[PDB]
Amino acid sequence: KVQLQQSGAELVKPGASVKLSCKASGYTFTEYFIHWVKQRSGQGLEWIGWFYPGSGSLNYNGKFKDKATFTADKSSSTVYLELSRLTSEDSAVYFCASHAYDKEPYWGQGTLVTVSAAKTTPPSVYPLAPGSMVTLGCLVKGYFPEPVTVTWNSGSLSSGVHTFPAVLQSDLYTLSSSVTVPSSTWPSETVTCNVAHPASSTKVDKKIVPR
Amino acid sequence: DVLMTQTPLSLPVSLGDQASISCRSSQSIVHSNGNTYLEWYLQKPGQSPKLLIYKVSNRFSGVPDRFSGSGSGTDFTLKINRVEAEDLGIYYCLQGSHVPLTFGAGTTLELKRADAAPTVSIFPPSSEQLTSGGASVVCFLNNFYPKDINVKWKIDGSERQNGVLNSWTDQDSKDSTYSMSSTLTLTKDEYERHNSYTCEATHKTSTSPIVKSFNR
Ligand SMILES: CCCCC[C@H](O)/C=C/[C@H]1[C@H](O)CC(=O)[C@@H]1CCCCCCC(=O)O
Repeated sequence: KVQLQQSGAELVKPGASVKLSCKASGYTFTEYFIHWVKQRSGQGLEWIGWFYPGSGSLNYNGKFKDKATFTADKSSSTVYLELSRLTSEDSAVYFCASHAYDKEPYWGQGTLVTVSAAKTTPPSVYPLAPGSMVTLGCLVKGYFPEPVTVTWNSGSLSSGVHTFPAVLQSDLYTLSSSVTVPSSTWPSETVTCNVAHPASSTKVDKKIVPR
Repeated sequence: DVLMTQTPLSLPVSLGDQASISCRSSQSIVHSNGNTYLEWYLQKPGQSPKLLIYKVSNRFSGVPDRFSGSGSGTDFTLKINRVEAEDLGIYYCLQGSHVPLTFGAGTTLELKRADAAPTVSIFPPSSEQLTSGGASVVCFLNNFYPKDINVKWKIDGSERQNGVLNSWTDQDSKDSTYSMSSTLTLTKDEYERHNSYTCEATHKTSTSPIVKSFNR
């Protein structure tokens, strides 16, 4: 079976370079084309170029000519995409795809590239209390890297919960989570947001109390 | 470069519906070898794109027969015969005949439901955050439909644009609505020199914005 195994997520310092890999199996390595595709968060797909490791032939999208470099290690059935001098615009998922001439392509699962100078940082968690239903929340601010896991009441409160995708600002992530409960249950009963951050091995609670 | 124009941008459907998506190229995408390299992909959030159709009309192995592709020259169509839940996501066409290879901008297949106005809630900075010398004001615009929405911030009746960050959820698995968060972040110093904070939600359900405010 044709399979492409891409390297793990990368955290890259601004200005630095990074080399992603794509290891192929299930076919004669030197006889398929490899393409690379970029996708920024919430945006579409963009073709970077093609590479034929069996001859070293290649072609770049002009948009990437000064940014991308394709190479291969035939001895390990691996192709590489090196990205130079990273900026925020280079933060994206990068996919590799392989195909024989005139045949259907097979896609890898993608490698996430995140550009930031931050070190591992646990989130600060702040309560969002209002000044028949009531909406509460918590603000999860200044953490790195992704992901965090947000729950409410240790997971027992799962209906009416919206946890929003994080946004990177000043090299750190911020997200919010809202929960909606009957007014008859808060503040008369306890509502607590729990935030786990695997990278820092932390988990903190924040009880929502009326101001 | 060859421009791939996908229509519609968004297609609301009910499960069981017929669906049809169009992809037009700016020039012929018949390759010099005689073949036409036109592919269709479906992508879900957090996943790689999955091949549905290649060379215009050929189904990739394992793809349900409810998917079919057709077309010639510059004019291509993907059809779904009775939409299932797992078909919801973003569809892309790709031409592979002329370098640089190019994708369409995508067509989102989403579940149709009744139009719904957002539930809007505003929150002042926590005392905890202020102690740290920061001040974020948060607005939740929850459970609305359709997904298009605009938010505007006002400080003391004046429009504020800098320091605003927004985030959007995917379509809800339970009620098929969308939600949005908007956060205005100031320094504590600047926050305490103003009094009134306002977020205004404009959605197709009404020509008048939904206005939530608080006063320090
Ligand atoms: C993300 C891209 C996936 C591949 C898309 C498509 O399936 C590939 C089409 C190939 C086709 O198999 C032969 C061909 O000419 C297309 C373009 C890529 C290969 C180019 C090598 C030789 C040349 O420059 O003509």
